[PDB]
Formats: sequence, structure tokens, C-alpha cells
Amino acid sequence: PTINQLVRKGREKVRKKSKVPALKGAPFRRGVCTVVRTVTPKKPNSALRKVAKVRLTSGYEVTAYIPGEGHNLQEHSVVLIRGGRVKDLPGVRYHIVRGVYDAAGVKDRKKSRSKYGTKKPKEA
Amino acid sequence: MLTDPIADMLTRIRNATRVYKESTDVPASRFKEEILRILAREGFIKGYERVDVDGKPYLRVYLKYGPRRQGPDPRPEQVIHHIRRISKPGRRVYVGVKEIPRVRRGLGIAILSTSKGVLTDREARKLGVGGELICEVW
RNA sequence: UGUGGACCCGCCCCUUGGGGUGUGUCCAAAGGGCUUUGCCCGCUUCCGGAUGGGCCCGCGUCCCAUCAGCUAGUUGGUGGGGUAAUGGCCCACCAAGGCGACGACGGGUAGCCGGUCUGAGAGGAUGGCCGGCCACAGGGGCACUGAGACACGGGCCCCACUCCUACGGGAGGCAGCAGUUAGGAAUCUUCCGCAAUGGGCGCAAGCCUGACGGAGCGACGCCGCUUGGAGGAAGAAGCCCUUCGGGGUGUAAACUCCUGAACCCGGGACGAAACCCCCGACGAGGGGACUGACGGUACCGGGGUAAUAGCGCCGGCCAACUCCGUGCCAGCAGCCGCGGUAAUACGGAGGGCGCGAGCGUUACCCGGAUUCACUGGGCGUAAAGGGCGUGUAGGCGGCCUGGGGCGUCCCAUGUGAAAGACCACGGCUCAACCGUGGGGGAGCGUGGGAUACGCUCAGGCUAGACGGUGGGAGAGGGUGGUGGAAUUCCCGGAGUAGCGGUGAAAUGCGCAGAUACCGGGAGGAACGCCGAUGGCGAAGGCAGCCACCUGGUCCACCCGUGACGCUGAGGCGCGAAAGCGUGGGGAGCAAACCGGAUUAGAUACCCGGGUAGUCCACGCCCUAAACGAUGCGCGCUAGGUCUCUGGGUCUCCUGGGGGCCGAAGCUAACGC
RNA sequence: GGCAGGCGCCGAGGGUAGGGCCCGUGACUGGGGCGAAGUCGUAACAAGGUAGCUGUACCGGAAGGUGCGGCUGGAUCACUUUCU
Ligand SMILES: NC[C@@H]1O[C@H](O[C@H]2[C@@H](O)[C@H](O[C@@H]3[C@@H](O)[C@H](N)C[C@H](N)[C@H]3O[C@H]3O[C@H](CO)[C@@H](O)[C@H](O)[C@H]3N)O[C@@H]2CO)[C@H](N)[C@@H](O)[C@@H]1O
Ligand SMILES: [Mg+2]
Ligand SMILES: [Mg+2]
Ligand SMILES: [Mg+2]
Ligand SMILES: [Mg+2]
Ligand SMILES: [Mg+2]
Ligand SMILES: [Mg+2]
Ligand SMILES: [Mg+2]
Ligand SMILES: [Mg+2]
Ligand SMILES: [Mg+2]
Ligand SMILES: [Mg+2]
Ligand SMILES: [Mg+2]
Ligand SMILES: [Mg+2]
Ligand SMILES: [Mg+2]
Ligand SMILES: [Mg+2]
Ligand SMILES: [Mg+2]
Ligand SMILES: [Mg+2]
Ligand SMILES: [Mg+2]
Ligand SMILES: [Mg+2]
Ligand SMILES: [Mg+2]
Ligand SMILES: [Mg+2]
Ligand SMILES: [Mg+2]
Ligand SMILES: [Mg+2]
Ligand SMILES: [Mg+2]
Ligand SMILES: [Mg+2]
Ligand SMILES: [Mg+2]
Ligand SMILES: [Mg+2]
Ligand SMILES: [Mg+2]
Ligand SMILES: [Mg+2]
Ligand SMILES: [Mg+2]
Ligand SMILES: [Mg+2]
Ligand SMILES: [Mg+2]
Ligand SMILES: [Mg+2]
Ligand SMILES: [Mg+2]
Ligand SMILES: [Mg+2]
Ligand SMILES: [Mg+2]
Ligand SMILES: [Mg+2]
Ligand SMILES: [Mg+2]
Ligand SMILES: [Mg+2]
Ligand SMILES: [Mg+2]
Ligand SMILES: [Mg+2]
Ligand SMILES: [Mg+2]
Ligand SMILES: [Mg+2]
Ligand SMILES: [Mg+2]
Ligand SMILES: [Mg+2]
Ligand SMILES: [Mg+2]
Ligand SMILES: [Mg+2]
Ligand SMILES: [Mg+2]
Ligand SMILES: [Mg+2]
Ligand SMILES: [Mg+2]
Ligand SMILES: [Mg+2]
Ligand SMILES: [Mg+2]
Ligand SMILES: [Mg+2]
Ligand SMILES: [Mg+2]
Ligand SMILES: [Mg+2]
Ligand SMILES: [Mg+2]
Ligand SMILES: [Mg+2]
Ligand SMILES: [Mg+2]
Ligand SMILES: [Mg+2]
Ligand SMILES: [Mg+2]
Ligand SMILES: [Mg+2]
Ligand SMILES: [Mg+2]
Ligand SMILES: [Mg+2]
Ligand SMILES: [Mg+2]
Ligand SMILES: [Mg+2]
Ligand SMILES: [Mg+2]
Ligand SMILES: [Mg+2]
Ligand SMILES: [Mg+2]
Ligand SMILES: [Mg+2]
Ligand SMILES: [Mg+2]
Ligand SMILES: [Mg+2]
Ligand SMILES: [Mg+2]
Ligand SMILES: [Mg+2]
Ligand SMILES: [Mg+2]
Ligand SMILES: [Mg+2]
Ligand SMILES: [Mg+2]
Ligand SMILES: [Mg+2]
Ligand SMILES: [Mg+2]
Ligand SMILES: [Mg+2]
Ligand SMILES: [Mg+2]
Ligand SMILES: [Mg+2]
Ligand SMILES: [Mg+2]
Ligand SMILES: [Mg+2]
Ligand SMILES: [Mg+2]
Ligand SMILES: [Mg+2]
Ligand SMILES: [Mg+2]
Ligand SMILES: [Mg+2]
Ligand SMILES: [Mg+2]
Ligand SMILES: [Mg+2]
Ligand SMILES: [Mg+2]
Repeated sequence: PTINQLVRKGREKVRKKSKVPALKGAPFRRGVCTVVRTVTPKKPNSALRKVAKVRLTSGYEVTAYIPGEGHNLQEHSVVLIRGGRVKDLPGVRYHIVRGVYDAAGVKDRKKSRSKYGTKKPKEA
Repeated sequence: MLTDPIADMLTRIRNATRVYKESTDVPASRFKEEILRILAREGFIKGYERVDVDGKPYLRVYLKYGPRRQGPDPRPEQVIHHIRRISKPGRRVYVGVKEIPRVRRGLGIAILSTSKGVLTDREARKLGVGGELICEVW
């Protein structure tokens, strides 16, 4: 546009849309499970995915995913969530942190333990 | 009515050179004249002249190119590879003596009008003046 | 008492209420202590200084125009009130003003800054420690005291909340230090000390100080440091591969020797020398005494133990591959993607890669992203040219001369606190951290200077633009009138068995005589050939002929004016078709609809009917593949050729317009 | 002459009549977006088997059809047969 045009209007700074309204900005938010469900994935992937409709301290009812071999969540499990797209399940935008509150660390895991929150197994 | 006559001249030139004319008429004005004087000094044009195409005054500018080359496409190298208006109407561009451009590490000029006259980048640096950055040529 | 000062009036200089001056009036004071006539601490008035402040102004300071109008103390004036002081700060009377597209008013969000993070920069983001300013102290008002407050730990009142209550009435305010509770993903001790530095009062002794100096807690961050060092096999065992020969972990381990975190023992700080007291004079100077929370810590010395390693990753991006297990499951996944029985992508294992007292995750900011492009992008077909005009504000503006010097440039100067940032030397054994010094800095103020460009004012010019005179082509627009061909209908004639329609048919029309043919009449709509490869128009769009009324345009002459120009937010007007209103009209055609066919079905394509509409007037509507999908204007950059329309010396030159091919060049290509 | 006291203005907030704005809740209802292998057809891409798109107007289970006008971003010297 002309210089004079850029003088009359201007350029226009952009705006970031949060891929995670975990309100408060916060890195995590606590909630209570209201549904532990199973979800069919998409496009070219079939399986049975673990998911939990979670009612957040932020006054938000959002569906969060339950990573790991298997879980232990029930329709009153208090749970801590953390943001993360599950590519396959569309509309699932946060993960449940595993090892915090009612959700228990993945049992008998040896590899990537901090994700899945399971303590160093003992040895002597 | 030409909106910017300095730029119409910088262009007329650029268009002529690009098809290797001999020379070219730009309508006359002291200022345009004042500029070409510099182009000559620094060797971008052979010369200029005050011809008179039908009643009204022009400046015949005579162009200078390279020698013929060998290969497909002989067309000689331009002496004026590049010549661009820096300050245009409705966006004037003034620089202080501290921020006068170093054009192509100096294998090229920048022409600026100052209160001490139309000068090159090195000319204004000595004299210690800034002005209105008119064009770079290199 | 009047050094002096305040006030009214007059004069003087000054120039806003600054400084002098003459009458008149008005205004002072506090005592205390002594190593008591002579000093110490106080008091009064005035002038000056230092510090600290009030007020006023230029410029700067986020998002929404899906907020466009706003204002009545509003805007100004006179007089008064008020204040330390200006002021609609407040008040009375008068005038009718003030602000807004350069964004008023409203709505949203927000303490601002020095700085911080990022970035090559220009920029973007932020205002958390520290420092500066501001505002606030449960919410709302208000004044009093005072140099200062409208006053966090002062007062009054109303409100909400808690607690006491003898029912009337009271008491509170941690956004001070700790601490509790609530909320939350999440954020510390109800610690030591006034030793230092700083503050208040005091002549001092001193007193007060949750300022402050320290310690405590938390890998929250930065820096430093350890978990050892040298030797040590053709190379244990276990675990893992394998082509069954071997290969790997691996000098790793064991083991040999050496050093000696931890831990013990002894010495033990710096920060502190002033206030005070003595001599000298209560001054300069010299002499002496007191005092350490941190802390028996830091640092030194002697003794001395081989003494924590995790975390993530290994399909590509991206450093690192092998076995087993699982079978579109279980699961992974930042994006691409892995898993459907041989998975280097899932889970384990061996091995490997990267960091390491940390390693990952999530969240957020800048970066890469020239992905809001000032630097530094685009719009023929990728997203993007407004449907077209007319024109307002605004932006932009040919040639020559002169004045000013607003922009612009230059010199000198003031400002740009500290911290932080840069560089050097230095202190802690290093660094983190800290000290001293140096350097740089945008911006704004003031004095001086330059005038090429831009602005401005004053002349001049003719090359832009406009006009005169003379010619020209055109479906450019409006109103009236008129011509023939055809369709349908009516009247007459002649004539008889079908016509019509389709792939084929059938609805349909025809003995009330159709179709075909001749003659006459009515009406409505469109204008064949010419006619396109053409013309006109800003676009939509314009086609029989005649006349009238009008618009644009092009050529020649080189006559007039003298930059009168370009673009154009908003405004205004125009704007295919369909659609709407009122009235008229209605041949043909025809959404809807009614039938006939076709089909698996047929709300369709095909056939026979048929209303709105298509037509006219007036008034709306305002859209489009409103297309060249290409804004308008001006300048420059080979040519060939076809065509429409002017002019001149007319084989050829020279304009305006419409096509094609092509130079340079441009383009992602196509193409231009 | 002062003080107490009295009256008045201003005045926090409260009340009543009417407005404008923002948030919550909401019986009903509108369409949207996602989700390997449900149903109807077959509108579009080849002349998509009626060239397509288009503004508008009516109609239709559904894509869609038709009217009017526009566009080429339409194939070629001569036909009607859904799906995967
Ligand atoms: N997202 C689809 C959008 O919605 C419509 O499409 C929606 C429906 O029409 C469509 O239905 C299809 C159906 O056509 C098709 N013949 C069968 C198919 N199973 C269906 O698919 C749907 O349903 C199944 C479960 O029943 C899901 O597994 C599947 O994800 C979903 N697409 O599924 C879509 C919703 O996912 C619009 N027509 C379409 O233009 C548009 O893209
Ligand atoms: Mg993993
Ligand atoms: Mg006196
Ligand atoms: Mg005076
Ligand atoms: Mg006086
Ligand atoms: Mg006097
Ligand atoms: Mg007296
Ligand atoms: Mg005495
Ligand atoms: Mg002062
Ligand atoms: Mg008034
Ligand atoms: Mg007044
Ligand atoms: Mg008014
Ligand atoms: Mg705030
Ligand atoms: Mg950048
Ligand atoms: Mg701060
Ligand atoms: Mg409070
Ligand atoms: Mg308090
Ligand atoms: Mg208390
Ligand atoms: Mg809690
Ligand atoms: Mg102290
Ligand atoms: Mg002190
Ligand atoms: Mg070793
Ligand atoms: Mg030893
Ligand atoms: Mg030793
Ligand atoms: Mg002391
Ligand atoms: Mg003495
Ligand atoms: Mg001394
Ligand atoms: Mg060892
Ligand atoms: Mg690799
Ligand atoms: Mg399984
Ligand atoms: Mg991420
Ligand atoms: Mg396998
Ligand atoms: Mg396989
Ligand atoms: Mg693997
Ligand atoms: Mg991977
Ligand atoms: Mg950028
Ligand atoms: Mg782009
Ligand atoms: Mg487009
Ligand atoms: Mg256009
Ligand atoms: Mg358009
Ligand atoms: Mg104008
Ligand atoms: Mg000019
Ligand atoms: Mg101008
Ligand atoms: Mg001048
Ligand atoms: Mg100036
Ligand atoms: Mg500084
Ligand atoms: Mg920096
Ligand atoms: Mg050092
Ligand atoms: Mg200056
Ligand atoms: Mg000056
Ligand atoms: Mg001058
Ligand atoms: Mg003039
Ligand atoms: Mg004429
Ligand atoms: Mg005509
Ligand atoms: Mg008859
Ligand atoms: Mg019959
Ligand atoms: Mg009969
Ligand atoms: Mg007939
Ligand atoms: Mg007849
Ligand atoms: Mg009739
Ligand atoms: Mg045209
Ligand atoms: Mg057209
Ligand atoms: Mg005319
Ligand atoms: Mg003339
Ligand atoms: Mg003249
Ligand atoms: Mg215009
Ligand atoms: Mg119209
Ligand atoms: Mg119409
Ligand atoms: Mg009508
Ligand atoms: Mg009608
Ligand atoms: Mg009628
Ligand atoms: Mg029909
Ligand atoms: Mg019909
Ligand atoms: Mg009309
Ligand atoms: Mg319009
Ligand atoms: Mg051009
Ligand atoms: Mg002729
Ligand atoms: Mg031409
Ligand atoms: Mg044309
Ligand atoms: Mg080429
Ligand atoms: Mg381009
Ligand atoms: Mg090409
Ligand atoms: Mg009273
Ligand atoms: Mg089809
Ligand atoms: Mg087609
Ligand atoms: Mg309908
Ligand atoms: Mg449709
Ligand atoms: Mg229909
Ligand atoms: Mg059509
Ligand atoms: Mg398109």
C-alpha cells in the first residue's frame, strides 16, 4: 500500500489463539472426572482410546486424554491435567498427568518413567 | 504532468542503457543537470549536453557501456548496472552526515542534495554535511 | 521597642503579581542549663542559601468506528469567594460558546518509567527483583491539627463484615514483620540482633526502630565443587547379539599403588571507630576507653575415609540399531506419521546418543516468520481492483527568478540521576557476586550558521491542463412519429381427414370442418439482410426508418488563457437480469402449476397446455462470471502486420481507436 | 467580641418513576463441526452422459430442477446405460 496509506491505516499486529484454555495461563489445572470413556480414533487409525471428561477448577468441562498402558480412573477421580493434542481423537486437547492425585503411575514401567510418573524400581 | 521528474530521468536513462542506446533526451532542469554533472565525474555517463528537441530544452545524455563479450549473448556490460531513487515525493528521505550510506562498499555512489549543493556520498562526507538522499547508483 | 516586614493610595525603574520609594495603618519574642557576667541550648523578625514540593505548558503514551457525534459549569467575559499560588476550583450576573474523522463521546484493558527478554537490525514482547514517580490502606464521603495529610498502625459520618453486650450501647481493620486460614498447578521462619548502615527525639548519657544487618526454609535461579586418580587381559563372570567361527558391554570391573569429599582435632577473623572522655579553646590537631547479631561461622594448621547418579532420547526433521514381545490390539505421536504376524516408530531387553545434581514435561514471550513487509510482501489464473462515474476533505504536484528559512543539514552548548548494558583494572583462592574508572547513548531545550531539495510569499514562462476556429466517424442518451416480415386471434372464400408432435409415442387440436392455400381486419412484441473480423459508451449496456432535443470523442490551425494539474476516504448519481408497488397491456414465450411420455423411481431432461413474468409509464430494489476475473493518471522502452476513423506533399508520411505476432524485459508457469 | 446553640446551601448514601448497558440461568428451538466399513439416490470432475458456473425467482426426500439474464473458468464435423 502507499506510504500515505500506511500512514492513514497502519499495519496490523497479530493475535495468538491459545490451543489450550487451561485458563489462568497456568501450566496445570485440577479437575474431577465425570466420565471415563473410550474413544474411536480417526482417519487411518483404529483402536480404543482412553479419555476422561473432566470438570476443572477453572469452571471448564473439557475432555482430557489418559496416557499409558492402562489406568484406574472412575467417575469421581480427582485428576490433574496438562495440555497436549491427541492427534487422532479430534477435540482432545489436554493430557492427564499420570502420577498425580487419583491417577496412578503406570505399573512395571522401566523406560520413559517421568512421563507416566512411576518411581525408580529398586535393586540391591 | 510528471509526478517526479528526477525519477523520470533516472529511469529514462535506465531504460536507454538496458537496450544500449547511444544517448537520450531528458527535459531540462537545473537540478537534473546538477545531477548528471556527477554521473559524468564518476564515469557513469560519457557526458550530457543541452540540445533542443523542437523549441523546448532537453538534456541529451550520452551513455557509456562495456566492451563486447564472447559467448552466447555478446551485449556489453552496463557501466550503470543499477540506479534507483531513494527519496520520492510523499516519502522524502533525509540523512544526517553520520548516516550517509556506504554504497556497495564504495564501488558505487549515492547522490544527495545538500545546502552546499548536489554532492556524492564521499563529497558530503568531506564537507561534513547531510541532505536529502536522492538516489544510489552503482 | 520597629532592625525589619505586611496592606491601601501615589511616584520610579522594571514589565503580568519583579525591584525601589513617600505619607497612613498594622505585626515581634521564651525560657532552660551550667566547670555562672559567660558561655551552652533554645526564642523573635527580616534577607539570602540549601533541600523538598504545588501549579501551568510543548511533544510522547494500548485495543474497539460492530462507539460518530459530544457538551450546559458546558465555552468564554465581568465581579466576588477560595488558596501558599494560577485557574469555571467554586459562586452571582452576562455572552453563546467549546470539542470531533489529526477519532471527540463511549466501551474494553491497563499503574508509568529506568529497565527486562528477544531480534543482524528496524522491530516484537514485557514493567517481576532493584531505583524513580503516581495512586491506594475493609468500601464511600469529609474536614480538623500542622511546614507538610484530607493523614495505613489520627478524627468524624454512612455502608458491608467480625467480636463484646446487662438491649441502651460499644470494639476491630497485617496491601507493616512473622504467622493462620481460604483459593490455587504454586510461593518461606510466629528466627537472631540493634554490632554495622539509616531514621525520630535528646545538650549528652541514651531511648525507640519487623527500616535494617544477618540467619532459616525451598535444586527456584546463577556460579563454583564432589562421587576419585595412575596402572590393569587378546579381554573374567553375568547380561546381549551371532552366519556357532564369533562379536559387544570393556580398561569397564576385579585387583595394585597413590591422593584424601565427608569426618575429628587445635588456632581463629575482617566488618570498629566514631558518639563519649582527657589535652588544646567546646574549633584544627593529638591521646584514651567502650562496643560483633552473624559466630567458634569464614580463613589457617594438624589428623583422615575411595567415598551419591540420575534423567531424556535412538523412523525423518535430529546426535544414536539390534533381539524378543504384542497383531488397526495394547499403545505411540511436536509436525510428518507408526501398529493389519518377520515393527530400528508400540512394551521390555542389550547396545548407543545427549546433558548431568539434575534431566524431562506443561505454560507463556521474542526468534526463525521478508507470515502486517519502514527496513522488507502482495492483488490476470494462488487470498486480494471497489459494478461504474462525479466529485469533498486529504495526499501528491512542469520550467525560470527572487525573499523568507517552516521541513532538512551543520557547529557549539544544556539535559539524558543511580542501578543495569559496553570496556578496562581491582576484592572474595575462581566464578557467580561486588568495587573503582572509562566509554557510548536516541530524544528534547538554547545560541549561532547553510539553502540544494521540500514548504512559503512575490514576479515570469508554455512543454501539462483548459478554451477559440475549421472539419470528421459512431447501435452514445431522451421524446415524438412511422415501415415491413413473422406469430397468434377474428371475418370471408375455396377445400376434406387429418394436423401436430417424438428416439418412438401419447396427451392435444380437428365433421361446431382443423391442418395446407388465397383475400381482409385486430393487436402485442421484436427489428432479417447490411452485420463483424466493425462501431459507441465511465460501467451497466446500445442495432428497422425519420425528426427534434442532448452527452462524449477525434483530427487540422498553433489563435486565447497561463500549472488553472493528478488521484480521491466520505457524499452524490448511474447501475444486466430477476424481484417489489400502482396503473395499463398482453401476440409469442414461459418459473410455479396441469397433463402426456421416459425411467428401477423421474418431484427431471422430451411432448401438449399454462399463471406470474417477459412489454409500457411512474416509484422501488443495488445484485452479478457487474470479467480483460487486470483501479485511475503521466512518462519511458525494437519492430511487423490486419482493421476502424481523421489530416498532409496521399508509391508513402502523420494522428486517435480496435486485433494478432513478436525486441528487450517481466512471470511460479501459463503467459504479458 | 468570642463560645454553645439555631437555620440554610452543598453534600456520602437511600427512595420512587422511566430508560440504556454488561454477566449468569433458561423450557423450547435453529443451523454448524468432527467421528474406517449404516440409508436413499448420483449433483459435480471426461461433451460426467441435460456443457458448467453464476445473480435472482419459484418448486422438490435429497443432492437438485426450471424460468430470466450474464460468464468461458465449455467438449467436438453428428445422442439418452445407476453403482463399485
Ligand atoms: N464433515 C462432513 C460435512 O457434513 C456432511 O457430511 C456428514 C454426513 O453427511 C456423512 O455421513 C456419511 C454418509 O454419507 C456415508 N454414506 C456413510 C458414512 N458412514 C457417513 O459417515 C459418517 O458417519 C459414520 C458413522 O455412521 C462415521 O463413522 C463417519 O466418521 C461419519 N463421516 O458424515 C458426515 C459427518 O461426519 C456434509 N454433507 C459434508 O459436505 C461435510 O463435509
Ligand atoms: Mg516414548
Ligand atoms: Mg518600619
Ligand atoms: Mg507594573
Ligand atoms: Mg510596591
Ligand atoms: Mg510604605
Ligand atoms: Mg504591638
Ligand atoms: Mg540565663
Ligand atoms: Mg527552592
Ligand atoms: Mg452561564
Ligand atoms: Mg472568574
Ligand atoms: Mg451547539
Ligand atoms: Mg488494574
Ligand atoms: Mg525479523
Ligand atoms: Mg515495580
Ligand atoms: Mg483487605
Ligand atoms: Mg496495620
Ligand atoms: Mg489485631
Ligand atoms: Mg487448596
Ligand atoms: Mg542501630
Ligand atoms: Mg544510629
Ligand atoms: Mg580407572
Ligand atoms: Mg593413605
Ligand atoms: Mg594432607
Ligand atoms: Mg553507641
Ligand atoms: Mg579542656
Ligand atoms: Mg581524635
Ligand atoms: Mg572406587
Ligand atoms: Mg541419525
Ligand atoms: Mg492386546
Ligand atoms: Mg510443545
Ligand atoms: Mg516382531
Ligand atoms: Mg509388517
Ligand atoms: Mg524399537
Ligand atoms: Mg521416535
Ligand atoms: Mg516479523
Ligand atoms: Mg505474500
Ligand atoms: Mg481469486
Ligand atoms: Mg473493474
Ligand atoms: Mg467484484
Ligand atoms: Mg483536491
Ligand atoms: Mg516542485
Ligand atoms: Mg502543495
Ligand atoms: Mg530561495
Ligand atoms: Mg529551519
Ligand atoms: Mg545511567
Ligand atoms: Mg540490549
Ligand atoms: Mg580477581
Ligand atoms: Mg540540540
Ligand atoms: Mg537553533
Ligand atoms: Mg538566501
Ligand atoms: Mg507563479
Ligand atoms: Mg469544432
Ligand atoms: Mg444511436
Ligand atoms: Mg375460415
Ligand atoms: Mg377427440
Ligand atoms: Mg357432418
Ligand atoms: Mg393456422
Ligand atoms: Mg391470413
Ligand atoms: Mg388482443
Ligand atoms: Mg471500449
Ligand atoms: Mg458486455
Ligand atoms: Mg456533439
Ligand atoms: Mg499560442
Ligand atoms: Mg502571456
Ligand atoms: Mg476523479
Ligand atoms: Mg437495476
Ligand atoms: Mg427488469
Ligand atoms: Mg410489475
Ligand atoms: Mg401488473
Ligand atoms: Mg390485467
Ligand atoms: Mg413445456
Ligand atoms: Mg406454449
Ligand atoms: Mg423502472
Ligand atoms: Mg453498489
Ligand atoms: Mg503507462
Ligand atoms: Mg483517403
Ligand atoms: Mg494502434
Ligand atoms: Mg470496443
Ligand atoms: Mg524473450
Ligand atoms: Mg509481478
Ligand atoms: Mg517464458
Ligand atoms: Mg454553628
Ligand atoms: Mg452425474
Ligand atoms: Mg464440463
Ligand atoms: Mg420452498
Ligand atoms: Mg445449487
Ligand atoms: Mg419444476
Ligand atoms: Mg441459462
Ligand atoms: Mg477460482
